[PDB]
Amino acid sequence: DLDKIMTKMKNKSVINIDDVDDEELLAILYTSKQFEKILKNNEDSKYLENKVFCSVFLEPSTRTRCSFDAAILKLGSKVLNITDMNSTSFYKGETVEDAFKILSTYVDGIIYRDPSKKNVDIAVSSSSKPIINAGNGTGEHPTQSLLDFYTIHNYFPFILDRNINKKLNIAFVGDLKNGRTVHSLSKLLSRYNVSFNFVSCKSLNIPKDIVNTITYNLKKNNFYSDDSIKYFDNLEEGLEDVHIIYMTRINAFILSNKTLENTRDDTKILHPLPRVNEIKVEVDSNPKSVYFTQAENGLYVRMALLYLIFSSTSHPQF
Amino acid sequence: YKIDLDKIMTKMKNKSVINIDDVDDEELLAILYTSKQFEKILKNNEDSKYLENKVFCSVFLEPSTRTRCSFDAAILKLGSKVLNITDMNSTSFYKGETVEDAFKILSTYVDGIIYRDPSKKNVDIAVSSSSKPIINAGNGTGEHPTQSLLDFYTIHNYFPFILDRNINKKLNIAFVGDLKNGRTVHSLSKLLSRYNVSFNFVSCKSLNIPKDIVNTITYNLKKNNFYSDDSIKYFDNLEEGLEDVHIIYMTRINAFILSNKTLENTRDDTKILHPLPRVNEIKVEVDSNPKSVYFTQAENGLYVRMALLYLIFSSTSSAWSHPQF
Amino acid sequence: YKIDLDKIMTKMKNKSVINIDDVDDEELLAILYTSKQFEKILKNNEDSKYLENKVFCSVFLEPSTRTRCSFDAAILKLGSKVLNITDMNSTSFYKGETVEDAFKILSTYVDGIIYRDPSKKNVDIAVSSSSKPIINAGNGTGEHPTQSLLDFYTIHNYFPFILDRNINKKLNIAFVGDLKNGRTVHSLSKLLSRYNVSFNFVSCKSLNIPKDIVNTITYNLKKNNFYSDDSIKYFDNLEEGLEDVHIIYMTRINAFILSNKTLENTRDDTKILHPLPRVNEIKVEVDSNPKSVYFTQAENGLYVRMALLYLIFSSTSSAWSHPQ
Repeated sequence: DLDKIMTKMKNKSVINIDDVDDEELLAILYTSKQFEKILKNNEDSKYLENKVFCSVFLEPSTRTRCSFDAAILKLGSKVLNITDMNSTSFYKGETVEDAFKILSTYVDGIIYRDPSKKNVDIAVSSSSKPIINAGNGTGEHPTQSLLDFYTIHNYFPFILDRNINKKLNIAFVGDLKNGRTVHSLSKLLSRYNVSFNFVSCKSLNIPKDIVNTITYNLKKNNFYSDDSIKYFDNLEEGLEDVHIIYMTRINAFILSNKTLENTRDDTKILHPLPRVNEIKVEVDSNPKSVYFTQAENGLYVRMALLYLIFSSTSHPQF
Repeated sequence: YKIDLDKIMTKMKNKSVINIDDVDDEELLAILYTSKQFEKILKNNEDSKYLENKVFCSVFLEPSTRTRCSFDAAILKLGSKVLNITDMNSTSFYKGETVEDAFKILSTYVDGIIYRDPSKKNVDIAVSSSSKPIINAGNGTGEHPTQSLLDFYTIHNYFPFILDRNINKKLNIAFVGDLKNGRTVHSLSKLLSRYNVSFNFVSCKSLNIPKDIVNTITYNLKKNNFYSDDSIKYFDNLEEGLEDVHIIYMTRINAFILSNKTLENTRDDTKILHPLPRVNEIKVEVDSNPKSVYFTQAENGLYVRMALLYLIFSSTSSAWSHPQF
Repeated sequence: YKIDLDKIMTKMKNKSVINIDDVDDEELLAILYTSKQFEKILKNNEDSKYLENKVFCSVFLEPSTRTRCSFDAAILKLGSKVLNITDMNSTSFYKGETVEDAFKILSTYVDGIIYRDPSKKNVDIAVSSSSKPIINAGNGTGEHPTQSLLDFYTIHNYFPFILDRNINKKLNIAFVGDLKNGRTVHSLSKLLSRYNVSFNFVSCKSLNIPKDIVNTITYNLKKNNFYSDDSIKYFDNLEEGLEDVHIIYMTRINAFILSNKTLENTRDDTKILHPLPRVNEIKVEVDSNPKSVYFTQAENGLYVRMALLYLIFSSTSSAWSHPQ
């Protein structure tokens, strides 16, 4: 019931993946799929006109910012940008709370990216208007996990089912300590019937509190066992029986066509981007690679999220 | 409300607005009326699109994010479009090119230009060269007309009688802080002194109101028969300067820190304004005090700027197409 | 006017435009015809919204405010929308990322891309990686096709006969100043030489027109039987170089300063162009002279850019939807 879920999400701020529940997630997924079909069929995408947004980016993060802008513009709304400023140049001497108390009166909603975790929370408290977090220093990046989850769900729809007999097996590879995109998505995936392969060198292992959160979430739905979380030193073992391979930003963990020969046929490769050397260019020709479709999906998911949160009204329907 | 919005619009059509003196009595009434409409329309979540199909250029040659965001929002809420030139200082833009060339050209691409530049010289050269209207969004000589318009609009919301020029209804305003450098005070004083208004200048001796501003105020009060010896008063401290004042206006920059304690012996109806940002001048405790209106003041800039753009740049006025609640 | 705007549009649909050589005879007539419609529409304060619902990315990896503003204005006047990546140099954008990844991705969010980058390499890599059309707004090798298009459009307003390829109606143009580094001259020469044109290159010895440009002009003039020994002429000074020229084109940078005195012995009909900005290559007194058109030239960029975007990105047709 897309009406009901909208009434609940209307004017919601979205800071953290935990701010999205089961229903909200289904809504976001459903809506994202509609925007996807609409856009790929070159149909009218203007489901959210007459809104004016402010996009505040206090660190260089061009892709996420371009992607939200595009999402706003394709919806038919408008955006004012604060860009290419760091956290002190904006807030010349002014309090965060003043800056957002005021700014919030000029626009319908605010997209905020700031390395300071503190500032986003203060923003949420001061702002009379909804805020979407586009990334902060504690590694909260909800739209990134939403688009990651969306991508996985396109290939492995059964992840929604919470069916004891349909388990998804994911390998997370690389810098698991600093890869906050892993932490976020893990948190979301562990709400479902999922098994985790953490492939990493010892100093870049998944943090304990993330393992606890996963264990907690898997226990809550009766999907935790001794085989739920597994830890690997190398690719050949870690990649074994995994539906999804997720590579992190940063060696020993370089993805090639050779290292992919002993994966499942159905396995799909994701990477939040940009890649450097983590994935060899040869792999872009391999139909297992979906990281460019993954990046593309961020548009549909962000359109979806803005639509559900800010419509004051008609829903997208193919 | 009182007046012929069509006629005033024919007069304002394609007006540049550089200085508060560019706005007359009628124009002001128009701006006030229209600002009010945009306020109600926006607060009732109604369609704000009274000025579509316009393309603007916004040229900001100093960091002034709040004013720049507020004009952008105003343009976008009106349903028009904007190109930005931003985060550049005066020499990087005008790499070697003359100001007159830059604007002669820029002016052929767009319907109107919003210009902020520390150089007072440049804004004037812009006005001469541009084939298109220019709204000054602030320059070095302290001309900032939309700031005084929004200030006045705010005051008028609490004290509508200021418009009357009634010998018995006098508004008493205290301007507090750096009166020398506070160009927002100079501008707004110039506007206020067109009406029945009395001025308390609260300052330390080296940051006093300048003489030529006192002369302008005196000149404007005399012209409407509202000047007396009690019209302008000068204070050393808050307790005296705040005494019987409808409005307290705090300046950007100590001894003049506003607190709940210092506000106990003001009038009940007094309203507090500050152009912003504050740094210390007002204690955060004051935000809870219903006398504080500095956040509503900042908010009002949207409605006033929407108003000003609407009146200046509408090409397809008829009496029925105007905003009306 | 003369030609099938529908057909030319089907051909130009989703065309990238990197170089003046990417525009052919028909494409050119189309652009000229459409540019003229946008000119009349805009000057009569009519509805200019011939291309709504598009979203563009404008990527400018060097300061070039006037071109960038002119494209933005063109997009916005058309009724479309634009996201800007601006005031960044080539390495800050592409933090470490490959050009091909950046454009592969970016290209999935928007309908088209306007790209300015001092690196010639990057614009080509962009074109290969992008799933979407790209208009080059200027690069290091001096490819700037919308600048030549607007230059040519300006010339054609005063001297329409350049389109004709008529053996008896030859246009005589003087190019003046830094011919070595003035890439705008190189591009425009290349275009002009497709027609019945004669060239006066006015320059000091170290800033002469490059040989490979002279060869291209020669080659193009020969192909249409317009090459003779009088086709390309080289001058030391203004008085000789300005003699019987319909167009004077001044370049950015002395001995070659344009004044009302130096303009006395030109033709009555001669028109003065400059890509801009000037910095006293042209005395301000000349702005009052009706021979000066460099401000109209700059103005024309809006109409030409609106024209180019319209022809490339409108999907699709239609007989009744065209500007007229």
